[PDB]
Amino acid sequence: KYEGDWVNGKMHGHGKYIYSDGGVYEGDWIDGKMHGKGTYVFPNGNVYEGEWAHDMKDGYGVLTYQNGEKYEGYWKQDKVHGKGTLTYTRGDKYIGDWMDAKKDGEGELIYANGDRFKGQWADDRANGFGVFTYANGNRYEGEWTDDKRHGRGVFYCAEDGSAYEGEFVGGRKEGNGILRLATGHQLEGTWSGGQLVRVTSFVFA
Amino acid sequence: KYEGDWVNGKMHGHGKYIYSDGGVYEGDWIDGKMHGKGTYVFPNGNVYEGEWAHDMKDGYGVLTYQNGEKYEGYWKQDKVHGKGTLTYTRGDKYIGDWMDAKKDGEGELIYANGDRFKGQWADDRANGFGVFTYANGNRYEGEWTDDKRHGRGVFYCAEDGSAYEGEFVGGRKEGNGILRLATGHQLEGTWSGGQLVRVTSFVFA
Ligand SMILES: [Zn+2]
Repeated sequence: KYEGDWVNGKMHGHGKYIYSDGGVYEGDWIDGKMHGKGTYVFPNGNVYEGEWAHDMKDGYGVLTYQNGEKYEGYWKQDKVHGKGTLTYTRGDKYIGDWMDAKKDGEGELIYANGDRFKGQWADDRANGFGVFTYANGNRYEGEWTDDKRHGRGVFYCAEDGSAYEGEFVGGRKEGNGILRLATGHQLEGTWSGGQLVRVTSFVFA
Repeated sequence: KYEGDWVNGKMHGHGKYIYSDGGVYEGDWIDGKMHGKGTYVFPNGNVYEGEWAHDMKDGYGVLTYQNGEKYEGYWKQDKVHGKGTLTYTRGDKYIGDWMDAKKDGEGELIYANGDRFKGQWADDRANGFGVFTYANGNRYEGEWTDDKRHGRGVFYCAEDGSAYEGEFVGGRKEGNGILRLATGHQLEGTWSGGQLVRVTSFVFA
């Protein structure tokens, strides 16, 4: 069903269209394709209000999911792409680069609880250098692989004023590391499974 | 206004009463006083459903506040008193002893975020020995004054597997303390404002 403007033999102008699956589009048409600005209500409850080109979401658009989520940002050919903000169901926001619907490039994750992250992303996960700052003041800085602390990094416990500098495997302190205390002293040791299992030396300030 | 049972010259039996301030009571009456079981709707929106003696809340009763809170437990002469559970607006529960509407005696505070406390209370605040366990695994054990860590105590950081044993002032590590690490080594030092400001010695396992 179509209720709107016709030009030549195509839908062209403004009009509402009801799709075979039950979706509904109201907005701009050009040569029989969704093109310009219009809103689209999906059978699953998702709603898109934004810009279309050649029957696809393209340009700036807002997708209010029914599962509570909400994306505001840029699209190319029906996939989020470029700069955009995802507000998760429970308040957390991602703000940064997207590629083919995946977080890829540079981005922030601002959590509701006060925590905050900024770093490199790839394949929808933290991959590369990034800083995680907790609300209490704890902070990680270093390499990430697959959303986990992984590689060379520094973790600072704001409670004790101390900092670990060493390797991380799968989000856990692993191997030979340095433990710097607030007073400047260091402890060289070996970590396994994120736990200090052997102290080898005590270095002075 | 009263709508209910009369015996002799007093309200006696079951009946509804509307008070000059707008409160409403439906329930049991004995010799013209609220006595037995009945619910009372307050002008401010608070509702009490429970037990009364001699015109006062006395026995077991539930007070659903309008500000979201909710007390389930025991009353004596219109004040919470004895064992009772307070569910705070945002999920936190106190479960333990009350005296004259104040937390006093032994009690738990089960927080929504996973944290948990149990210890001695006085004048509505933690006073005496008590253990605080955080969701991550951090743990305090020792003395409390006025809802704050205060006196001799032990604080364990589950991240670093380390533990501070020393004095606390106003919830902050203060003075000469011992810093025990997971491997058994200790660091004797001085803390000021919760921060390690001088390391005096390094003790072996
Ligand atoms: Zn720590």
